[PDB]
Amino acid sequence: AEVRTIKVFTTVDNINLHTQVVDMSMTYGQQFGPTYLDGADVTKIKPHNSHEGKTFYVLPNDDTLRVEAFEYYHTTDPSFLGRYMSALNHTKKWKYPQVNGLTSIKWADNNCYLATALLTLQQIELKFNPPALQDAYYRARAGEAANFCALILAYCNKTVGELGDVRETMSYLFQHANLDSCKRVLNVVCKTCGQQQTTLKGVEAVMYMGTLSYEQFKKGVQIPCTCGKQATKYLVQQESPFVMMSAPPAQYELKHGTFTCASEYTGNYQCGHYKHITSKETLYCIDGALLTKSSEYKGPITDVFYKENSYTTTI
Ligand SMILES: COc1cc(C(=O)Nc2ccc(S(=O)(=O)N3CCCC3)cc2)cc(C2CCN(C)CC2)c1
Ligand SMILES: COc1cc(C(=O)Nc2ccc(S(=O)(=O)N3CCCC3)cc2)cc(C2CCN(C)CC2)c1
Ligand SMILES: COc1cc(C(=O)Nc2ccc(S(=O)(=O)N3CCCC3)cc2)cc(C2CCN(C)CC2)c1
Ligand SMILES: [Cl-]
Ligand SMILES: [Cl-]
Ligand code: NA
Ligand SMILES: [Zn+2]
Repeated sequence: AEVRTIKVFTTVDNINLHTQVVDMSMTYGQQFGPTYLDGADVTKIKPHNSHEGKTFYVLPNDDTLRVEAFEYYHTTDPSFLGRYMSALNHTKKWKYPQVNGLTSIKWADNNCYLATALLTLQQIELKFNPPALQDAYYRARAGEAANFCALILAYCNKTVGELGDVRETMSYLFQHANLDSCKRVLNVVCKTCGQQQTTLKGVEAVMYMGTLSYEQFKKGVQIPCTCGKQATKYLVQQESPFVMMSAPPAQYELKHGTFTCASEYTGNYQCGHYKHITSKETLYCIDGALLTKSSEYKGPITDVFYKENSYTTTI
């Protein structure tokens, strides 16, 4: 005939908390659809006295929740919260040790790519546009990176345990970063075809694929031209607080004081292991929870990050 109730809050953003009177004879699922209590799926659980006043995540299935989700995450996909909460149930059980002053991740579920990306973000000037990434990145820097890692996986449409790529991950994250004032001018000189200047803005201005060396990029890299000859491409001008230089993994020497940090990738095309190298008073190799130092480093490098502000060529 009737039922005892308690009050809970529902949310999509953990900023707007919506009061609900819940029926203790029904599951959360029967009342809200998919329901989460800090990452755990409580869809098939009934309300208990200890739930009173707690905050539960639900999917944005009305105009109020869609707008709160859009404003906080910058996403229009209602399955986003599903992917976030699913990932969060795993990432909350990972460990985030401080290693050489940075939040790292102890190895689990092929998360070596996320560890190296997390370590990279803490050493380059990058501000996120979605309030969700601002809030979770701040917590990650203080050593609580579970929410941040879960958000990265949701934004990249990757599940816990999927193999990942640092370059691919940084590329998705950069789309959600404020890079509008980033600018790159390239010149391409071909003996036959002549000169062509190109101006790039945003992500295209901070990422390059084909050489690991910022110095080589400034001096000139050879690339095929449509005449069938090789042309030379060189960086004329750079306005950005960092650049990311990427290439297929190859044996490469990293020299102390000449870069910020780098990603090493050992193994093969379809599986392998990432490590992070950082240039401090010496070269530190961070491998999840593990730390080794050396004055020199040679290894298979895929990505090198360099600090920048303003560069103009003298060529
Ligand atoms: C009582 O039954 C409901 C069901 C759902 C639902 O979204 N179901 C649903 C299942 C699987 C999936 S899923 O498999 O696609 N996946 C996406 C992420 C997590 C699960 C998505 C949605 C939602 C409601 C609420 C609708 C709004 N009012 C105000 C409150 C009730 C009631
Ligand atoms: C609480 O204040 C509101 C916020 C938004 C919103 O969509 N905000 C919002 C921000 C950034 C972004 S964004 O960063 O993802 N980006 C994508 C395209 C343009 C901006 C998207 C959405 C919408 C409303 C409603 C007020 C009354 N209703 C009937 C109409 C809308 C209220
Ligand atoms: C182990 O040997 C590797 C070789 C390559 C390669 O050349 N990939 C590759 C991608 C796009 C492009 S491209 O689309 O950007 N474009 C540029 C020139 C040709 C196509 C070019 C090359 C890539 C990998 C990665 C495989 C797994 N990830 C996690 C890390 C390393 C490993
Ligand atoms: Cl930020
Ligand atoms: Cl640097
Ligand atoms: Na940073
Ligand atoms: Zn040419």
